[PDB]
Amino acid sequence: RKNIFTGKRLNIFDMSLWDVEFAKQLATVNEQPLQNGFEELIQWTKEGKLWEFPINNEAGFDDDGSEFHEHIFLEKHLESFPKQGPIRHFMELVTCGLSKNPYLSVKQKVEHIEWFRNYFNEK
Amino acid sequence: ADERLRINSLRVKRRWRLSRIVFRHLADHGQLSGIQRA
Amino acid sequence: CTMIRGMVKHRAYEQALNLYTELLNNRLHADVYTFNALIEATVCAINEKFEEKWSKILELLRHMVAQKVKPNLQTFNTILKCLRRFHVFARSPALQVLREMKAIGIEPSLATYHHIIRLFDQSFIIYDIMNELMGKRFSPKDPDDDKFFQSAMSICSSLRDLEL
Amino acid sequence: LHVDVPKDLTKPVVTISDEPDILYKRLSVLVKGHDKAVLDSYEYFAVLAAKELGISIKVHEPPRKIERFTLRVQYEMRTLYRCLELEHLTGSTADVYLEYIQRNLPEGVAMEVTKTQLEQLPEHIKEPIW
Repeated sequence: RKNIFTGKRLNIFDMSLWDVEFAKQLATVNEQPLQNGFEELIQWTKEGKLWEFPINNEAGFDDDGSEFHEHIFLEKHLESFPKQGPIRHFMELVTCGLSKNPYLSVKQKVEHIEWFRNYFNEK
Repeated sequence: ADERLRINSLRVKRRWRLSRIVFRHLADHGQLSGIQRA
Repeated sequence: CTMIRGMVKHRAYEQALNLYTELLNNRLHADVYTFNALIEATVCAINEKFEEKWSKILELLRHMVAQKVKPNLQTFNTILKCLRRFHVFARSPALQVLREMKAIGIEPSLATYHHIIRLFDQSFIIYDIMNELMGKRFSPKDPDDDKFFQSAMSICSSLRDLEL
Repeated sequence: LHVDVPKDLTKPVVTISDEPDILYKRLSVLVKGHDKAVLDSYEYFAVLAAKELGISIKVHEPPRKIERFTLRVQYEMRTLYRCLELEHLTGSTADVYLEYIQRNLPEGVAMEVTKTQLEQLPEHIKEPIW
């Protein structure tokens, strides 16, 4: 007349690929077919096939964690160029043009500046 | 693209990407979205 | 450890026991999963009666505590699955295993109740199991968990109880 | 389901963070379509959802646009509009409402959501530098 969780016990205690496959076959015990459309949408969202809502038009894009000062102030890369000549004028204009380019990353702008540096160095 | 631009700086139904005949064929069938002939 | 687990998986039980013996001879320690595999091998060894096999399981468990290795859910589930093979003689040991597993602080899984129910269905323990499990939400912990409900339903068919 | 019903259901976990919520003065949802009936049905849907979620909504119809082009064989494209201004809604309410109505956006209809967040002056601008 007593519940099965009371009685004699052992009393002996007191308080790689193997793991990967173990977890994979744990995944199976709760592997049932989709039961309706909402579950299908949830499954695809978890898989990442579906867009996130509300739509963020810049989702998955962070521009390498760049800051605005790295895009708008690009004149620090013109230090190795002439400081008061006509090349200074042309490069100031070029960096003004690059700083107003929203389609380019900072890396592309700096490599443009470096190409100009190299071309003038050869000449 | 960048290389050719740098030197330069110092100095038909293409709207839908279809052949002009084909665009008529598609649009007559109603296939294109919102292209209603008037 | 991996060599023992491999041999047990591919049914080289005697070889697994031997490699465990040179494992001990090398003063090396075995992990939990290897102890589960050795339990499987001990029960699957041929030509031994229930009492000797049960004593050997207890001896492996004594070695496991001697090596400071703590059991997990898989150890007790393996013990119960192994123990299913010994029909009526195994019922009181099965209760003792479940009570020990509860006492140590390991929570029961669906596979545990599945194995116990299938051991006894060969029957009022199902009422106690349901009384414990009513209202509880489960998570995947053992490969045999999915086999619980089926087995439980079979019991409800054999006892002819609709409320259960 | 007359007898077999789910006994309990997993409500999703919505935790009340400590970070203060965004505040939107206005939220203009301009929906564009080739069909006026789809836009009317979507207007009914969005308005009903807005009334039930407590959001204040006002609807109007911006003027239709026409793109006419000849290849003689002449083709035409219609763009009809419906603008839904929500007012005085917080960040979470706006986000959930937008998720709902954008997941339920009918075929061939695009959306342009303009959000006007309310913010305070930066502390740098409260007084001049000395």
